[PDB]
Formats: sequence, structure tokens, C-alpha cells
Amino acid sequence: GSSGSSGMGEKTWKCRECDMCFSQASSLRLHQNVHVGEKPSGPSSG
Ligand SMILES: [Zn+2]
Repeated sequence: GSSGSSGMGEKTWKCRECDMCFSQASSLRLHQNVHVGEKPSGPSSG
């Protein structure tokens, strides 16, 4: 039985680059901004 969430869902809104968990999905939406300028983690490097 390959099933997923049988019971309650899950509130986990992690970022993309930094992959930071944000209890609130909205808060993250705005946070993502931080990744728009300096060391945005776009071009492969480091
Ligand atoms: Zn982030």
C-alpha cells in the first residue's frame, strides 16, 4: 500500500535555496526576497 498522508496534512513551508522552514507560508513568500540581490545563491559557486 503506497499511500501518502492518510491522516492530518502538514504545515511545512521551507525555502528553495536556504530551505528554511517557515511555520507560515506567507512569511516565506516574502522572505524568498532575500534571495534577490547579493549572494542570492543563483550562479553555481562556493
Ligand atoms: Zn530562503
